[PDB]
Amino acid sequence: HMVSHLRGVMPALLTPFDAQQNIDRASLRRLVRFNIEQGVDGVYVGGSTGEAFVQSLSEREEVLEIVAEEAKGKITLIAHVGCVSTAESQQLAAAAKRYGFDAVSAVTPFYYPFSFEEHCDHYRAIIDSADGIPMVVYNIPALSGVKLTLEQINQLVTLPGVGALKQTSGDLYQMEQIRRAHPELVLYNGYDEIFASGLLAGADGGIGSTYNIMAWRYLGIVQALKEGDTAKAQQLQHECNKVIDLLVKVGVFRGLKTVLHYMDVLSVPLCRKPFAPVEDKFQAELKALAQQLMQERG
Amino acid sequence: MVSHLRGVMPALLTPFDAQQNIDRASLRRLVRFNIEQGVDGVYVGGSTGEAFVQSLSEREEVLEIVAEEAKGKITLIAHVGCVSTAESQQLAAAAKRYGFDAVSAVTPFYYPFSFEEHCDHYRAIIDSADGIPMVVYNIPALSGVKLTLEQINQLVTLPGVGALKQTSGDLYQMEQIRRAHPELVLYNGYDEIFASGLLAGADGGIGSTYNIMAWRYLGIVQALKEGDTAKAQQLQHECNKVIDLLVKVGVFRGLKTVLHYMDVLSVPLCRKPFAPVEDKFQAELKALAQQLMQERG
Amino acid sequence: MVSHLRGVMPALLTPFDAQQNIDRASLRRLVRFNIEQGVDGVYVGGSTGEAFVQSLSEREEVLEIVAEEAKGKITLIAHVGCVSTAESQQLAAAAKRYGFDAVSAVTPFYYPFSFEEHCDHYRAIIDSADGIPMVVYNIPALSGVKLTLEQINQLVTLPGVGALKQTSGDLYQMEQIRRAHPELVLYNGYDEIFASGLLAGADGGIGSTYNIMAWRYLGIVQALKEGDTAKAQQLQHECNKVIDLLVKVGVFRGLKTVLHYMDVLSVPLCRKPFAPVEDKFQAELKALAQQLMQERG
Amino acid sequence: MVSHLRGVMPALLTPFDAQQNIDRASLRRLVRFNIEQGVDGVYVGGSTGEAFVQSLSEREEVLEIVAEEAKGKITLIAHVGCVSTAESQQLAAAAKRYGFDAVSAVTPFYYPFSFEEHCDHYRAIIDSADGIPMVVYNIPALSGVKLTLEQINQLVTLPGVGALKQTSGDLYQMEQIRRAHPELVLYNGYDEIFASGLLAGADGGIGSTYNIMAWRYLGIVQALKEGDTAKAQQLQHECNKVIDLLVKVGVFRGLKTVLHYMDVLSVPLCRKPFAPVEDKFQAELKALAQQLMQERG
Ligand SMILES: [Cl-]
Ligand SMILES: [Cl-]
Ligand SMILES: [Cl-]
Ligand SMILES: [Cl-]
Ligand SMILES: [Cl-]
Ligand SMILES: [Cl-]
Ligand SMILES: [Cl-]
Ligand SMILES: [Cl-]
Ligand SMILES: [Cl-]
Ligand SMILES: [Cl-]
Ligand SMILES: [Cl-]
Ligand SMILES: [Cl-]
Repeated sequence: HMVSHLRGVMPALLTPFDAQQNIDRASLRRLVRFNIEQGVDGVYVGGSTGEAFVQSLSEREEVLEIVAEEAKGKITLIAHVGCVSTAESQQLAAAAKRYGFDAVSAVTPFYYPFSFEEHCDHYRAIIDSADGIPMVVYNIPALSGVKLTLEQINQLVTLPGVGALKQTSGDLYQMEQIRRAHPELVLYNGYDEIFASGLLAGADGGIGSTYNIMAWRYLGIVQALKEGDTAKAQQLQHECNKVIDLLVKVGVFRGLKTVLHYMDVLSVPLCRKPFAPVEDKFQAELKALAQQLMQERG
Repeated sequence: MVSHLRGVMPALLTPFDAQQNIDRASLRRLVRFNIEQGVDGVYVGGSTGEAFVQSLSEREEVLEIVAEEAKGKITLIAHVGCVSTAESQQLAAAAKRYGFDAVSAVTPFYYPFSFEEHCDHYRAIIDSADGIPMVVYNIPALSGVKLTLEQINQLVTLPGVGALKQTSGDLYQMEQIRRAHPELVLYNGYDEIFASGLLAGADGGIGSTYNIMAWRYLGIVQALKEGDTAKAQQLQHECNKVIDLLVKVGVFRGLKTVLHYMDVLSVPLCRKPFAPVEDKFQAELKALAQQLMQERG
Repeated sequence: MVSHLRGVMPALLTPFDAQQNIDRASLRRLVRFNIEQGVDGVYVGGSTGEAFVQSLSEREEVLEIVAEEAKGKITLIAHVGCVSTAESQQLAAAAKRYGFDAVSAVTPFYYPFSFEEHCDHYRAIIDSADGIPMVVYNIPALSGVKLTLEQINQLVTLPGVGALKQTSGDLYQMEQIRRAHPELVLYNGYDEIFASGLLAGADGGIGSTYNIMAWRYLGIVQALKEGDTAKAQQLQHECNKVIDLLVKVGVFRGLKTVLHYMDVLSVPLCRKPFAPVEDKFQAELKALAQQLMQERG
Repeated sequence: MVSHLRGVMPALLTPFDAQQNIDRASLRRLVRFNIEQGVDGVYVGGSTGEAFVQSLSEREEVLEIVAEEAKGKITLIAHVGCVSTAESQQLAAAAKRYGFDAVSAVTPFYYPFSFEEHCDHYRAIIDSADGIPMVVYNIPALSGVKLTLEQINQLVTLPGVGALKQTSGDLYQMEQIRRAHPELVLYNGYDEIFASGLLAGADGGIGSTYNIMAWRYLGIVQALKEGDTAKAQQLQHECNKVIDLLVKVGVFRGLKTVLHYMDVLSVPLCRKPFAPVEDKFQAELKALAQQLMQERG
């Protein structure tokens, strides 16, 4: 109850790159202000959506500082500092601390098969480098490849320093089990395509990549469920999933950046290689989506 | 034209006696018990009914008994699915003779069959059903058949198919199916995500835990219709508490034990290789029964 | 003291007729065809035998005929496995009356059964087998039962177990089992890694492809004993050229089609939902039959 | 014209100091130790080398040190693989400057990239390699990239590819790759099936356990060429007893610990979050080191 300021809808911030795949500091600032203007509660910087695992530590630090300049004091700031290496993760956590972030986050170290105790000592070290700001633990069985148990999840979110769990799992039975076991836990829905259902299962918020282009739709699902308007929440989720269908067809990250480009937010919609660029045949649909979303705002 | 198939329908358990033979007397009382709960229908002879440890003659016996007890009072759905298409046809013809409202068949399992072979499998059963609608399966877990949206479209649009039993925890696919087929009858398969399943697109449910607490699931439906999301969450919590226990003791045998302490079933045995419930769990299961009975009224 | 179970033993196909009834005459011809190939035994009523689309009466009949044709001439192994323990026992007692040298039971599948429930399942079947040895299964793929080395030790050391049918491509586990059980009879399940499976610890195999080319697998066994690792490799190449084709056309139905062109089977049909072979593959399958026939003599 | 890339090559470990910085002195001694074992080459900066907890600058430091010690003495292969293509190109250009005989890149992981995106990734590295052959991966396990035979046939025919590191236990695919590409340089990835992997088609190996007992694997290669299948099995048995121990304690840290008790590495630490070896395992790991040292003289 002492870290209640971490609840809400927070876009997983994309990292804009230039024509040579270097950070586009100018576009990054505009994206932070664009999200603030959507009414989001916070911003999740340097995550998987931010293409952190194709950036260097110095680059991820560069992004963390720019976002903190634009957003500190305006919306909640969460820095994803996770690496495979515990020392590299500690470097980013100390940096987030220096920049004034409200919390840090770390994906379960992946690739190599680490024991559960190793995962805990990994979070304990990062939490120490965070030097007093809460940790948002991860439970992503899909991409990371770490299948956990309820009692393991219960041990993670009880570590001294953990103040939230980012639940990137479609298993809403486990979502309900987590909520039932930890009534006060800040619990982010990680899959935008089941946002409405994730909230009903126990989540009290979300962190998603598609929030960068239509965060108001997800804010509206929250409003609808609070109001008892299940039909409105369903219709909103249908629309979000029409978009996600398109983003899956064309590439989620590059598709979102392309929409933000046609929205005149990002100057370059590139992802870093080996992400290929968007195919020409998809450009017409993505531009029309931008016009739809911009007219839908006001 | 098949809106009479929507609703909450328990996946019926098949009661056995001390020697693991069908307990006809307890089977009739179980049907009565579910009818007295307010269910919209009953799903007979499914995986919950231990159909794949019974004979064709035994599954027909259960079908005929349930039809006698329920036909004309609630919707009757007969799971006629086997691996063999011919065996599945035999039970479809029997359900048609017994006056069932619909048939159902699990995707042929164990052997790897092509999608075309699945569709022909259903066509053969739809033919022996002889005018009653078919409920198809999308169960990627136990059966081991991972499908695609376009493949789901071809199944639900087969002439004769009238509903889809969605036994999947992926509520993105649930939504995609509802978006593609607004009028489709869509059963949520996993009771533990029932409330989320409805919100994702399901308009009903077929579950094994309905046998002991159908009113909770019927309550979730009402709560979401009335816009009482808080109430729906509370009910799903209580359902998932029970499911936590049933998973610990054994789902089917735990349900039968609760029904035994409810004085519905005389013998809560499942058929071997299912072991019986451990003695150390009997106290909790009896306490659960007493709780559900007092909660009823 | 059960070393007579080691060797190459074809997994027997179950021939059917035009109306998908059991073809008793083609069955006898197949048993005689395999005995001419020089196999060490026959594995009856298995997954290759399409046991799970047959009735208990049908499987008992196939067991009895194979016994009439082969008893006293080659080793007889009866797969009696069913999901139901009682059903498995009935077939176990039947194989005992028919004089089979051993029985086998796939790990009960579909439903999630504890490892202890698997062991009791095997105990019950071994008791009904009344003194003939049991062959256990470690088939993680089709059955869906992922086991542990220690669990494998408990199974193969059960009173009555005399062999293990290892249907797993994990040849690390194959080596661990041999290292832990130097005298255990150990069959390689996947024919496409037969040579590598033997080198990892297996002392035999049970394969569906042995029905059309057992001599190649018998030659691999001989090549490895002689030290001609080149011959074993080339023999495995040829077996996998064929397995490549069978995977493309359908393994069971493709094997029967070859046997049909060999004049062994009258109808190369499997039972629905298995579809028949596409006409476009008939030329290739016939050309393989002539190659295999000319190859032998 | 890439036959010089065949043979047994240890996946070099990266020694660290008490402060987990690179231990240059122990690295050089490890390269000399492998060279003294009779290996055909060294695989530097791979998964075994803990490349994914190091920095680009650190991996370059290792590549250059090894090239100083080994160039002109054994084949040098630098694993330049990163998720990022640009980062992989930087290390590929550095391997070119240091005179490596070939580069290698694991399939980019974590993010789901299309197969075409994988090829352009490899194409880009081959260009920065500036003329030295590429070794592509087929590792479906850790990386999470399940490929197809035709996709494998496209990767190993890319201009610049000269070998394939087959890190898969599926020895059916191994034989298929060998049959489709008779001349391909093909490394067996899993040490626990090395003998069976060679028999299936592989003509070499890249393994982490080679750092402490390469002569056993070099002996398996000799035993098979000699036709002494019995000896090959015995060697693989002994190798798998070690691997059983290494799995229990942690493969990388266990290998480094054995190398520490061999007075090769001064510090057996892996980088966090890898924990150190537990004290209760030290006695065994020291006994293993003593066994291996007496074994080779
Ligand atoms: Cl993210
Ligand atoms: Cl784990
Ligand atoms: Cl809510
Ligand atoms: Cl704008
Ligand atoms: Cl069911
Ligand atoms: Cl009757
Ligand atoms: Cl006859
Ligand atoms: Cl079989
Ligand atoms: Cl007869
Ligand atoms: Cl004939
Ligand atoms: Cl490696
Ligand atoms: Cl060789």
